Formats: sequence, structure tokens, C-alpha cells
Amino acid sequence: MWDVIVVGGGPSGLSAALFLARAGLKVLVLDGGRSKVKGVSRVPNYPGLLDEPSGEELLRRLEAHARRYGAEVRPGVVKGVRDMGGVFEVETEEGVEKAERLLLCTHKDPTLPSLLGLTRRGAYIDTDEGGRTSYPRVYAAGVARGKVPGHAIISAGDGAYVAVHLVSDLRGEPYKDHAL
Ligand SMILES: Cc1cc2nc3c(=O)[nH]c(=O)nc-3n(C[C@H](O)[C@H](O)[C@H](O)COP(=O)(O)OP(=O)(O)OC[C@H]3O[C@@H](n4cnc5c(N)ncnc54)[C@H](O)[C@@H]3O)c2cc1C
Repeated sequence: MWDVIVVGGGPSGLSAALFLARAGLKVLVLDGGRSKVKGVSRVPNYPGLLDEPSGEELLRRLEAHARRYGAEVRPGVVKGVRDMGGVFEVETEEGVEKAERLLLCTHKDPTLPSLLGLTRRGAYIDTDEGGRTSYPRVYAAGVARGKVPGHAIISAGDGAYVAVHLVSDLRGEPYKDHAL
């Protein structure tokens, strides 16, 4: 079982996983390997990354960062999602995984949003300021919820933003992941 299952392992999904894991949650990221940044030979505008790595390298570092604090990042394509009342069942080609909350960081792909009958805002998933969709316990972040035009740093920032508010809901208090 999982506290949260993040669908999509691009900047928003991996950033979300990092914050969720650091909050001590059991988080699993299922990614289909079609991040829009994967083919970039050199990302020159991710504030702070002065070596300007390729999109492929950036993804590797983001996955490492999330795994570093407990997140599990696995390749997989979600094709089914069933609400079983209290737990969501997510299905890939490899099998089924269960989570109480789902966070969609699926970029522009309307597949899963349509499966859940999520309310839309134009071509994107409709959400409140914090990323909560029209479906209870289902969240969205990054390009998936309209943070466009899409850029790596913007999606990463939103993934963390939504994750922080997801954690805040669970702890009933404004959650901050700060360090000395
Ligand atoms: C040619 C090109 C060049 C670019 N150059 C830059 C640049 O220099 N700087 C910059 O900041 N941005 C750049 N971008 C844009 C940037 O890559 C995106 O804004 C960013 O990747 C968006 O992050 P995201 O997390 O929202 O989605 P994405 O990174 O697109 O990730 C979505 C992920 O979810 C997965 N997914 C979707 N559906 C499922 C499913 N059902 N099951 C499992 N996994 C699923 C996908 O396979 C994918 O890995 C470029 C884009 C392109 C196309």
C-alpha cells in the first residue's frame, strides 16, 4: 500500500515525490518515460543548476533526489484507476498498486483525467489554488493543471507546492520542510 501514488515522473512528479517522502510518507512514482524534457541536450534555465545538464541528466538527478529521502520511482504506464472507497487502485502492465491519495503530474495527457471524470479548465485539470481536483483525494500539479507555458522549473515548483499542501491537509497545520 501507499500513502500517495504520483503518476508522472517528470519535474513536477519527482519534485512532489521528494517533498512527500521528506514528509515521511510512503510515496511511489509510476512513470511512462515520456517527459517533455528528456530530449533536451542542455537545460540552461533551471535556476541554480549552473552546469546546465541535459534533460536526461536532470531527470536522473531529480529521481536520485526523491529516492534519497525514501521515495520509490518506478517505470510503468498507468492504464487503469479504480476508486475502491478509501483506497485507489492503480493498474499498469506489471500489476496493481494501492494508495489513499493520487497526484497526477501527467503533463497534457487527458487519459487519466478522463477516467476519473475530473472537472476540466480548458484543456487542463481544474484545481483550487493548492492543486486539489474535483475528485476528493485526487491532486494535480505542473502542466497537468494549467501551469503553462510549461517549463521545468515551473513544474518542479508546482509539484512541491501541491505536495506541501497535501501534507498540510494530513497534519492539519501549515507544513514547512525547512532546515537549520
Ligand atoms: C523540445 C523541447 C525543449 C524544451 N526545453 C526546455 C528548456 O530548455 N527549459 C525548460 O524549463 N523547459 C523546457 N521544455 C519544457 C519542459 O520539458 C516541460 O515544461 C516540463 O518537462 C514539464 O514537466 P511536467 O512534470 O509537468 O511534465 P513532463 O516532464 O512532460 O512529465 C510527464 C510525465 O508523466 C508521464 N505519464 C503521463 N501519463 C502517464 C501514465 N498514464 N502513466 C505513467 N506515466 C505517465 C510521462 O510519461 C512523463 O514522463 C522543453 C520541451 C520540449 C518539447
